[PDB]
Amino acid sequence: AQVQIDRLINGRLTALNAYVSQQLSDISLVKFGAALAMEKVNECVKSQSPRINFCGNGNHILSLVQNAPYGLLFMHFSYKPISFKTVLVSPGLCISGDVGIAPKQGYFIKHNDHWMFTGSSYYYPEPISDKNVVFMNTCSVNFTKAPLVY
Amino acid sequence: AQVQIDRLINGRLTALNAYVSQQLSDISLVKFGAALAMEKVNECVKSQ
Amino acid sequence: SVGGLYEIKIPTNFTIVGQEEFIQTNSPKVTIDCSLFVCSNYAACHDL
Amino acid sequence: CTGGSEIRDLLCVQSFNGIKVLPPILSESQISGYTTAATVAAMFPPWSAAAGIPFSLNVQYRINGLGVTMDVLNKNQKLIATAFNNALLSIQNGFS
Ligand SMILES: *[C@@H]1O[C@H](CO)[C@@H](O)[C@H](O)[C@H]1NC(C)=O
Repeated sequence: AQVQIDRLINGRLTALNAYVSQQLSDISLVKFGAALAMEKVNECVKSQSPRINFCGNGNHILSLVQNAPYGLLFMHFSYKPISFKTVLVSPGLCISGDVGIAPKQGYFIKHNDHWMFTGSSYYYPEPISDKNVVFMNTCSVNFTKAPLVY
Repeated sequence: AQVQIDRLINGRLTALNAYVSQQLSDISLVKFGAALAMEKVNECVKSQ
Repeated sequence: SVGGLYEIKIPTNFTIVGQEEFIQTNSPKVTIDCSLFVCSNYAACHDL
Repeated sequence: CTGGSEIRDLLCVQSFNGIKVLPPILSESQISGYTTAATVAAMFPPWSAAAGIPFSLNVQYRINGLGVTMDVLNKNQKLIATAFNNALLSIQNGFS
């Protein structure tokens, strides 16, 4: 009976060791998932960290968090374009005294036969101003030559 | 023959359990390396 | 680039799309009474 | 392992003992295609992986953000481009 019980003890102890090892691995995974969830709470819900696809794929606007069984559920809200327009744009202009200007989060477009600015994620021509322009004392080559701007 | 085969089974099953534990550890390392690589793609390649 | 200008498709209308994501931060706290699992209440097993 | 070859390859020994490596669900050729698409996504319009601007402009604006005046950047554009492709070559030649 002692040798039979010893065989059972050895089998049961090996099974418990295997379960403990698998539990350690799973709990490491849970710890790192929870670290990721805390990062998402800090950087998607409570603030919007300047990281592109951290808080869900796409043009992330904002995120919210709700309680879930054994975890958190995050609601990632994104800016989804619906319809598009093909428009000729310029990534920079050489204006006035050879001063270079680049569009700030947008593009330079020709609307009504004169240079205007439009945002990159929504077609809406705007007057060119220092609010939407990065200034350069010397214009980059291949910038569209626009001596009549400003 | 049954007790000898039992000794072989036990040795092989223990070696298999050790290999599967090492494989779980290595695959955890691979998962977190791939998460780092995804982070690097998103925040170094597709943006800065 | 034709005349210094490139062809780009800029959105003219948009919506807001929701995307839920579940991140597991917890797991059931499994506790095992090792002596009761292995030996139940049998004194000869507890001695071994 | 069954092609009539003379080489007793260890992978044929492993596989006939039950230890076999299965191919990934996506071939490395498909991953290579994905990486190449992600690469040309930065060098041509609409520059979907280069912040929506030409690659050279992105490089110039990135160097400018480190504290480098734009004057030398748009003056030494060709030197910067040559330095970039020389760095890429040195990365390539580092594998030998
Ligand atoms: C944008 O799309 C929505 C739904 O497709 C529509 O109701 C709305 O009129 C559209 N607006 C414009 C300016 O196209």
